[PDB]
Amino acid sequence: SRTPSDKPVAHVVANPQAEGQLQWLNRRANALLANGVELRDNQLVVPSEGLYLIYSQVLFKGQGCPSTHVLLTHTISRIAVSYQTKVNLLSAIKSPCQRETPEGAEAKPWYEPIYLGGVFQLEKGDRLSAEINRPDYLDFAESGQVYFGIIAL
Amino acid sequence: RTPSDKPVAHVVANPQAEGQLQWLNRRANALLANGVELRDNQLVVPSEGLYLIYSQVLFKGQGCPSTHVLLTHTISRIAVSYQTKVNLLSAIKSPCQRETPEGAEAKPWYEPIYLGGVFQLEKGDRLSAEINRPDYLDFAESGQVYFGIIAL
Amino acid sequence: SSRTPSDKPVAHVVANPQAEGQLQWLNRRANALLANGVELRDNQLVVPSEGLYLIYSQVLFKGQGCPSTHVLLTHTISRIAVSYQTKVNLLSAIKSPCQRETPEGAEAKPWYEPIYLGGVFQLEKGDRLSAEINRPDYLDFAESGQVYFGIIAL
Amino acid sequence: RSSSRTPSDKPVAHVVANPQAEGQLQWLNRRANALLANGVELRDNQLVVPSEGLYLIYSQVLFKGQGCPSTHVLLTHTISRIAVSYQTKVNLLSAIKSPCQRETPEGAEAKPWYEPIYLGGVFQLEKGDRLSAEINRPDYLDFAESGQVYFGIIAL
Amino acid sequence: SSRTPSDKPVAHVVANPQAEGQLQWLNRRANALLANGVELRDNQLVVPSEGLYLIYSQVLFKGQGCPSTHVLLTHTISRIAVSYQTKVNLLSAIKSPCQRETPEGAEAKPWYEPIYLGGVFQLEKGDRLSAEINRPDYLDFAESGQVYFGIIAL
Amino acid sequence: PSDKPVAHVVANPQAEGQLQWLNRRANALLANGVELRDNQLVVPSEGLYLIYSQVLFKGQGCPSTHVLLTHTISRIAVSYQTKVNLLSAIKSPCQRETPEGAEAKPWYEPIYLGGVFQLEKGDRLSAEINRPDYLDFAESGQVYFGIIAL
Amino acid sequence: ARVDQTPQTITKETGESLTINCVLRDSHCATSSTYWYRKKSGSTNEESISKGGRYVETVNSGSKSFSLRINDLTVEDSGTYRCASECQYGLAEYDVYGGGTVVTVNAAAHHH
Amino acid sequence: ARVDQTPQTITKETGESLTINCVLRDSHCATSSTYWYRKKSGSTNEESISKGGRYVETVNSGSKSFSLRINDLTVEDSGTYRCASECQYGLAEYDVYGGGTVVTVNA
Amino acid sequence: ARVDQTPQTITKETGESLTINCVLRDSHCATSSTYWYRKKSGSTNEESISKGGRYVETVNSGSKSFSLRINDLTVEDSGTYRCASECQYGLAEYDVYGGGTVVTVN
Amino acid sequence: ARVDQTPQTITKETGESLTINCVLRDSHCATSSTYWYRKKSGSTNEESISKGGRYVETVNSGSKSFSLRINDLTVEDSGTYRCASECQYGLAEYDVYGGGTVVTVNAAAHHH
Amino acid sequence: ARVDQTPQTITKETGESLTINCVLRDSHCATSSTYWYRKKSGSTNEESISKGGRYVETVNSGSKSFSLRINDLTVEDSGTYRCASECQYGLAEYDVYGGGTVVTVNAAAHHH
Ligand SMILES: [Cl-]
Repeated sequence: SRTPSDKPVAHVVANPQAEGQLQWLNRRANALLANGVELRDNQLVVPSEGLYLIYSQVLFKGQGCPSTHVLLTHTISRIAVSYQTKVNLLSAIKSPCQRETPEGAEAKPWYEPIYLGGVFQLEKGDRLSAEINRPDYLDFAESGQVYFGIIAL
Repeated sequence: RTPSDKPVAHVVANPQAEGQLQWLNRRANALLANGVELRDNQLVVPSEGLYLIYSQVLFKGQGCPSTHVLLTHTISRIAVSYQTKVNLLSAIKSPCQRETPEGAEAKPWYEPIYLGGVFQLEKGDRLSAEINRPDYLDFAESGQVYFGIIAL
Repeated sequence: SSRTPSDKPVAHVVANPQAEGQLQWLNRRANALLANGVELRDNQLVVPSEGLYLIYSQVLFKGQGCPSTHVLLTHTISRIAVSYQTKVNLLSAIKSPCQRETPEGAEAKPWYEPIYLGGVFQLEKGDRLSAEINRPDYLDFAESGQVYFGIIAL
Repeated sequence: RSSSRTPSDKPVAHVVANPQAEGQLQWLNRRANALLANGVELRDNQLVVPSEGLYLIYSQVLFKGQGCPSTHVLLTHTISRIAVSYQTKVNLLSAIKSPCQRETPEGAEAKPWYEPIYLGGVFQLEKGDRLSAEINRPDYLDFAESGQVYFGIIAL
Repeated sequence: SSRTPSDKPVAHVVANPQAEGQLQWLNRRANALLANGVELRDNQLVVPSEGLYLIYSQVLFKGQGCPSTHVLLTHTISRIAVSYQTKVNLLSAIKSPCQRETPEGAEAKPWYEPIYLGGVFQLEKGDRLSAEINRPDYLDFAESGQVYFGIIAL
Repeated sequence: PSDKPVAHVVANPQAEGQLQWLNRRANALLANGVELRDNQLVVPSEGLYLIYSQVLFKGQGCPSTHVLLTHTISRIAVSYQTKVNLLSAIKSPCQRETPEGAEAKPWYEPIYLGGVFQLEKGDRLSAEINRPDYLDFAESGQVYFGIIAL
Repeated sequence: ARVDQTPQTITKETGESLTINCVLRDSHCATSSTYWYRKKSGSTNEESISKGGRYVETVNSGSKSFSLRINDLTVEDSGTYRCASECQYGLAEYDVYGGGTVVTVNAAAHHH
Repeated sequence: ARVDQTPQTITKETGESLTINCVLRDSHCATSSTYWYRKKSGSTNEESISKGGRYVETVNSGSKSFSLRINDLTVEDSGTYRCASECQYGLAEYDVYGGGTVVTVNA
Repeated sequence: ARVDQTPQTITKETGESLTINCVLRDSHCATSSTYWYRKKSGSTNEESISKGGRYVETVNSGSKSFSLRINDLTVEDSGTYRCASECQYGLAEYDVYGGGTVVTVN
Repeated sequence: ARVDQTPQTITKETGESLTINCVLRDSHCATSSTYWYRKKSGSTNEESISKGGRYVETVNSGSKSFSLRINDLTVEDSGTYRCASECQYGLAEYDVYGGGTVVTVNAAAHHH
Repeated sequence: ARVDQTPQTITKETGESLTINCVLRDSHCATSSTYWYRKKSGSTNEESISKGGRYVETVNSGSKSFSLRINDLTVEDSGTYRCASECQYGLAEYDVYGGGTVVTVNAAAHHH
């Protein structure tokens, strides 16, 4: 360690060895978590009140979606000390299969990424969480395909 | 209790805005302070410096017609130095590959677009986040469509 | 005219429109920046000083018809550091633009796919960042700010 | 303290330029003596035809500048159509005008030039066609008074 | 004698050529119309029924040489309504025929500049439309249908 | 199924120094009885029509004296078989200052005419200009001509 | 759930008095900058209810709840009533809303 | 015309009450859909004045007039206040505005 | 871009076969009323290419594309070839063209 | 439209002088560092035209316009010509371009 | 004539802001040594306007013109205002002047 550098910061990436779950990690190469940011239950805990930049990306992969009725979601939520209800700050939905379902052929690997980012005023003790409804379609194979992070502006 | 900061803005789509994109600031988890004004659906930069501009839109439709809709989303800039609307960020997305479902109707599709970048803005510059088809907006749930700038 | 000085390492490079089958990054164009020490060498950004940076890039893919079998669109920002001289992926995304529908006696139709990547990272002096795509033949830089790549020292 | 029992018609629109739109051409409909009714919708500064049929398209713009410091300035005004059958911008009506033919106000100034441009024609439009009236130099617009810049269609 | 009936409020009036320096609207000339209720009062058209109308007018200005630099020719169609008793412009145009010049050493330079106006509007009963110009001393109503003004109920 | 006679003809761009009207072009109409005979539109039914035409003039310099650009829509009727002007306009493009041994300055001047008239069966309308050497048919919809029975 | 309007469905008689209570759950909103809005049955216009006379408002800042007692009820007072509050913390300023429907019946006016 | 603000320039002291009157001249605009907007002196953030508390709105349908009483004037209640109305006749629907400046001096 | 002729400039050898493809983008144009025209190098007169024998035309209505394969190539064939189609929707009847030049050496 | 090259298509004969004019619309670009590029018909080289002799460059800062007069025109001077200018405000430095093509025919050389 | 003041006579009201512009005609005078002078109505001494606060000075180097915007107008700022500039070529040093008069009217006059 040479130069100090500061601000609450976090850039966590999904655990590749979790398969059917999205577990956030910080001890893996180009990942960061320092200066007060806590990771409790896959939740980032704000250490100080101020303006933050919140972002997250998720990559979905399925092997030839046979079901027209497929819905993929990705949302970053906030539970604050002032108002103790989970509300979505950033949200996105994506329909991966436009009915087109493989009939007389073989599998069709589809990939769908979703990216979210925004600036918010957060308070001390706020709990941020990035979650998806289909954690069985997670593709954490490669490296920077799924992540979640904040930086104090 | 905690002191303010720097020019910032995070505006959200109006949920009760019938088929149109009106940006709002006086709603939960939204900001517009430290000089940034929202004029006629436009953000006005109050001071010279480097800003980070971003916006997301969620498009939803209840079926794939034959028209072949093209979804566009661009953040453009009108500067005091060059009084022409020029695009800073843009993206295009075609939602329908389907050969118009003739028996399996409805089937709601969802398509998002996210834009973000760093730019140098001048005093009085007007940024505008716009889309070509404001009739496919999904401003139903919170924070699905938004637009913001922050002075870095 | 002159108002405020401004500072910190920043870069926002945009693809060259007069380039064919290539993603060549340019800095000497209207709303593009490359100042405060950031160097653009071999289609690569060279970090001039250690700190926390914000990295982002967008790519727009377009084709006028659906091709055969499955084509995969890739977009990754990589980093080769002085500390570890091997290129590792910081951000990645894959996207399938053509879902079956291999045109066999049917009309072609232009598809568009954007891909965006962004995150905060700690970079050192002399690190070489590069944003690249696997199929530079589907690039749609026919309009402005549709493909770009940038960093800013926070 | 009055009464009204007035009827209606067929797709029509007559929109007027925004006066408080700094150096830009924003089309408005919620202003006196302006129309946008019977299905014609205004999206992204574009009119969307609500039904297929025979239409009359017209538009005027007024250009004003406060001096001629360039014998090489071009003012153009075009009504273009991007159609559902052919998703390409094609010109329906166009006109070009050179506002400054002289050798620039080299001595005294305050010579405001005014040059108007008018377009009109009948066309066959389909449902979902998007019509757009545009100019090349939106910095010379004279929207100071009323009914100086306008754009409209009417279903014949 | 007459032939097929035809209807709708209609008007196409032409300037009086024998009026020297003024704009008098006439209907008793070959290709001019004024029928089905449209009244021309004090050089003003009175709408006979509520509905949508098409308004148009052309004025041709001619001068023999340019005297003033600050010469502005205007042409407007105005409306004073029963609901709002103030004359407001529906269509307007301004034109400067002379860019400085002011011929000192020359032999007179006759200029011709026309102005055309048109639009569709909703009019009420008793509204008065009026076509007016600021300088009726430059009117060129010589050869033919060079100056005219009309409405038609669409 | 749209009735009422209509016509909207546009100039031929590959026509050497002449104003030839075309109807089998992208955004052009000639239907419900209006025929284009000898470069003239023939009205098929008696009634009220809206007549319009625009011409765009372009030149690469101001030659000697003044050029008068005229644009006129004429009507020759079965009742009175002489060509008479329904709409006319004149414009002088050159404000003197002929190029004094220097370089050119391309001028553009368009002219538009429009109005409502009563036409009878067999009337022949023609939109015409005096200098077909200044026609700018380079782009589309810069010179056109049409009627519609309202 | 960010202000809680309690009386959802009410059916009262002409000549009565309904009191509607709203409770703040966001600790940044104040009971001082409160507003009330009604939407009369059959119309799509949200009108601004006035502070005075027949519409009396009782506020208690301790529990962060405010109420609105309405007297002399007729049959034209059937509509959707919402409550509002002005919140302010850091650089943030926002407002909150609720929801609730009213139905009023009549007394028939017995004729001898 | 098109709505007429009567008190054009007023100058009152902190702690008082000014009334602004607007009169309809268009018989298609209604005294029912009236709106108010304020612009604080030296700032172009024209906001929508809310009807309640210090801002009371009186409507009289007979004379086609609406007014806006402002109570407890402060030194920050100095600006430019405009009124608005929604008009609708046949196929046309539009809105109209006025103009008039307020300056409050503090004691 | 209403009809899209694909092989813009081709340079072939005597005795081969060039295929020129045109795809309709105006959904009002029909693959049934297709025409071909040639401009022989040095002459400025167009002519109607005949469908038969050495000029074979393949049309596919599904893909809205038609092509013209010319076999047994000689040196008198160097010229600019255009394709055409007759479109008809409502009250409109028009035609569309393209462009593409061929050079054959011996 | 960030500098506007005005004579788009010009057609001169061997032995002439064509003027190409560009006017700046970006208030950040300066008339001091101007460059010209010509691309000879059929090749994609866009070599840089030099300021001197047959290529005379006239600059006027008042109207923010520059031109490039080419005299003694031959048939080897036919190509697409672009103008350029160097812009710089805060941390940004860029350049701007235009467009315009020339076609030159000969004089037929009447042989006695 | 060297130096041309554009606003000759102005009559603004108390509480407003006037800008007076001057244009240089001699190519020996510089927009760098510009000065402004006011002469209060009723007195003879011409005072030197200090650029700061209410007196802001703008410059445009392309056309060699400078202006002077005066904000927060009072009624005691009525007078004859002149602009000045310092010219210097070879063995010569001189200055140039203009002219332009101001009348500012006040308020009250509440006609009862
Ligand atoms: Cl009536």
